[PDB]
Amino acid sequence: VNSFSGYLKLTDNVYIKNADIVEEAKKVKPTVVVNAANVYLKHGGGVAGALNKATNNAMQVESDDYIATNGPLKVGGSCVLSGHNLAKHCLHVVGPNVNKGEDIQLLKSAYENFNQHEVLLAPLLSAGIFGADPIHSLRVCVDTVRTNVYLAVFDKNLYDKLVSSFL
Ligand SMILES: OC[C@@H](Nc1ncnc2[nH]ccc12)C1CCCC1
Ligand SMILES: [Cl-]
Repeated sequence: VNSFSGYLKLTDNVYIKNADIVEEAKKVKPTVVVNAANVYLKHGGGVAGALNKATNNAMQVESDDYIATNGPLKVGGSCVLSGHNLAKHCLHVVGPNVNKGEDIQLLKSAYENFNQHEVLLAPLLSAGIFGADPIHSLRVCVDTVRTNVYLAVFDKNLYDKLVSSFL
């Protein structure tokens, strides 16, 4: 039993809700919140910009030190950093950005990072400003993640479309 509330159950392990991931994280304070990161951990917009703003830029400060030490992530890769005031940990995961010409096949690799954590609050990877089809991202999530994932879909119209089209 966990403290996530109001989610629709899609499969044994995948759950979904129309919600602002920032507001959800502040309420639940989950062990792991997933950020829709880029390889430079530059949290400018989308989920990343919103999560970073909610940390008063502490996420960005921590991320800049991470990059200065380690260099950029790989597309499809991840790193674990602090969750600041939002969660215990933030799993920064880089899905492919179609608006950069990156290989959508890497979306499965990106979701595989979730399997290293028993429970996560997450957005749909590569959706929104990363330019992939959210219906496809949900299919990849369900077919790749085996741990317990609570998906927050900001857009209500998109949320309704994902449920009604879910196979
Ligand atoms: O990952 C892309 C995802 N974006 C967010 N998800 C959850 N919370 C969010 N807060 C700010 C942006 C954001 C899109 C939202 C509708 C479909 C995918
Ligand atoms: Cl977005």
